[PDB]
Amino acid sequence: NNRPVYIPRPRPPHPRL
Amino acid sequence: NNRPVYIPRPRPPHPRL
Amino acid sequence: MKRTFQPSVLKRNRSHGFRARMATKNGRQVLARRRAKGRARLTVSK
Amino acid sequence: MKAKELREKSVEELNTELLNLLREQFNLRMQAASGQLQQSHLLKQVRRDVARVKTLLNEKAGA
Amino acid sequence: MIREERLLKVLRAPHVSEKASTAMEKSNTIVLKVAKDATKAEIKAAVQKLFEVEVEVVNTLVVKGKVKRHGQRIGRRSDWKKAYVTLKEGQNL
RNA sequence: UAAGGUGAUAUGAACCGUUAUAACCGGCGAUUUCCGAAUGGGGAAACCCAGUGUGUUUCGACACACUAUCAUUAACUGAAUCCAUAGGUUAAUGAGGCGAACCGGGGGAACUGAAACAUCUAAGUACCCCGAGGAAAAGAAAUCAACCGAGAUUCCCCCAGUAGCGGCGAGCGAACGGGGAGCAGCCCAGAGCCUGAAUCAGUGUGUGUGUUAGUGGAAGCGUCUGGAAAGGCGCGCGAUACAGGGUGACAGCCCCGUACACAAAAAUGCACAUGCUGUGAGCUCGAUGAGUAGGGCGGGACACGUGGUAUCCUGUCUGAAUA
RNA sequence: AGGACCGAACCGACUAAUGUCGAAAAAUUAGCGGAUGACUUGUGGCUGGGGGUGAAAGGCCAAUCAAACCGGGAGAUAGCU
RNA sequence: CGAAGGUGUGCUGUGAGGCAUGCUGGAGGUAUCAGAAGUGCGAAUGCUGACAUAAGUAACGAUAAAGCGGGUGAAAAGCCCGCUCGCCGGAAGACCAAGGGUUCCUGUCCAACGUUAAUCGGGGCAGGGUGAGUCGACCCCUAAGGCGAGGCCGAAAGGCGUAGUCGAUGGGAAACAGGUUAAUAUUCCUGUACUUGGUGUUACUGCGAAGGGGGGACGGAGAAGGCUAUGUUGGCCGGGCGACGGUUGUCCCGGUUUAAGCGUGUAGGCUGGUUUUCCAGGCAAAUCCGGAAAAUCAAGGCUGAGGCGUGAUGACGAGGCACUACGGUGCUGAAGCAACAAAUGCCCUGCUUCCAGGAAAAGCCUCUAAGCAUCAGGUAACAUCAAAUCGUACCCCAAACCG
Repeated sequence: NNRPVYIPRPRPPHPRL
Repeated sequence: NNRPVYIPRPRPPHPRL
Repeated sequence: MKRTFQPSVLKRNRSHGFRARMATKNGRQVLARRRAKGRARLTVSK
Repeated sequence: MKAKELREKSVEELNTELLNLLREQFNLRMQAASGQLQQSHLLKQVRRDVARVKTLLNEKAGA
Repeated sequence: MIREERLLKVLRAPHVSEKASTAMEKSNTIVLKVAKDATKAEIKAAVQKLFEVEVEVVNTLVVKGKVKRHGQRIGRRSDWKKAYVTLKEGQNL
């Protein structure tokens, strides 16, 4: 299984998540 | 930051003739 | 207001498609120029 | 193991190639998809083995 | 002959979802992923041999990949094919 | 080569290997989906649909291979008419497409300059088309010179903005000759005598060297400041290695390298030696390129625009001599 | 029967107002013309720039047409600013 | 124990400048004398980026319209639920093609996007979702037109075109009803059907083409007749009699639905049938077509909506009942008829008229040539097998297409 996708560091105006 | 591409034709001037 | 561009997949392919370009030499030259410039989309296609 | 089957005849080497695909290749893929395959290196090992056996078949058969 | 290992390669994985579960419990059908081409005849033959079961019919469909937005780059998921394999009254898995 | 590895964004998971069949690098092989000259037919490229010939668990249905066109050659067939030819089928060989410039040939502008503009210039330039190679083209005098002589072609520097051409306007602009780079001359239009007789081309073996992985490769410590010294201060060492890069500030002596000395199982380039195959010396005698040279008319190339205009080329109409 | 009549869809665009950094790079609102025909419309073809097409306005040919667009000659030329 | 750069101050030269130093900065800088320049900017309606101005001004995109309660939430005029009001209703509703290409559904998030807020969304993130022998494409055939073996023509490129091969906007085999998912169904499920091929068996038989014929196969307008979709009313079944007067009555509300296929084949429309003989036409042939002859009967044949049966004592069905993660789920289920009106839809590629005279080819039917006739092949019946591949979500007069 591959849950981890390694989300990258986003932009200063990025989705708050 | 594209400079305006379409400039409309100038309004016809008043006839000074 | 009917604008100039009225999309149609069939007409688009038959006018600027790969097979249309290769049929005549000038279109072949067009493909050659695109390849030299290294354009990702050589022509129009799905 | 690379030269272990290099001295095998076509029939027997063809058989182990059959077994490699039937078992440890199809079954592993199902386990990985279902999520019960804790260790994934088997898929790499079996795939390379299938390639190694397959090249010997071509090298031996014909040319 | 290479029909054998072809049948060993058309199946890719089983599909798990609430629709898949509902179909299995109600219509006795199992939905599973198959190869890109995976013609119905090949899928039927593969299910017969590997699962030693009997299938009424197989009907397939192609699922187009989604366009996903990773970081500052755009990308498209690979297309794949799923088959609704229908079993008879007697089933094993 | 090797104690580290499983490419990167990019951590992890699960594993491999550590004295050699982990990984990595090089040579030679295998694999090489579909589109694309695309070549089985078609097609809206990455798709659809076939024939034939070989082999196979339920007739079911599959696997492999082949099947484009054109050119040349051969065979088998074969019309209008006997023969024949065209034509048709088969087999073999080659071609096809792409590619930055350079090269040769076939076409060929205008802006612009002349302070306008038409001859002219721009310019045989841009551009289009065809063909070929690693260079191509050109080329062994029906040439120059001057009655002294030079001995194929190409390129560079002079001669020289000279002589000339030119609405003698704008502009274009040589040759002879001199100094250099580099050097090479041969064959067919034909018979005899003598016959591998040299020089070449296509392929083996051996030698030398190069290329595709690589290996070894010298020599510095102590103190001060500082987050950390390669810096300051003191005393040393190597150098056929102070070319470079990295290392917590600027390193000959910390690391990778450099100078230097070595290495190739395998595959290849070049230079030689030695074999095979094919074409071919030398001597005697003879021949010595005809719709050509030249000419009339119309154009082009020659620096040279028809001018007193030689020379070359060509569309058209004519037409010699031959030592 | 009708290039017949009134009139919706549909096609057209005569008048006025609004709108001119507008909702819209010619529209909306209220009226208006044709509406079985020289009608209108979908799909696909053909005509390529000193040309096409034109019940003819130098109109139209991808919001550009008394000679389209793109690239090149080209850093054209400018006794002018 | 602090380079360039940056930011101040103090001095100095006639000027362009120079020098010193504080703070920041953090590792480069460079005297002197020479050499070389992309060697100095304030303007060119200069070019690029950044930031002002107007200015917290105009505007917030149809004058179809909102109000209240409850819920979730940090926060509710905008979200969800409920009760009212309003708007469209030949559309602002419901289905497709074209074109988009996940905008579909569920969970979660509110920075950016939405001309405001936002818990919401066609926004971000993750998962799920497109099921076909019958629908469409593909496929067989062809129109305009394209390409085009040879060929003809042209400085080259290339142009035109025959045989051919492509090209739907046309022709060609087959499915309907009901139910089900948060999201697909004429695809899944249930019920009941249909079509085209392959193989085998049985009983008969002459088969056989890029060849012939038939069919396919066609205009405008107009009219009438017969029907249906559909609607209204009555009957029937179920429920109600009622907060402001009256309402057991001719009262009020709801329901009264069912296909393809198969059978019968009707109104209507078209054509006179059958048998025999002969014929240089159908580029060969022909039992077919066409033509010419007689004999005999006046009738058959073709086409054909709807209706009625079957499909179906099945499905659907108001309502009621039992539990609700309180969205819904499960169970049960009466009547299901008649009359009238009526299409722009069907009979009708019909009929009657008019001049402007209204595609092609294949599938299909039929006759033969070559060739094969103890075969093969064909016909009928039965059995069995096959029907692949691609599209299938969602928008589709619009917030998803072109602007």
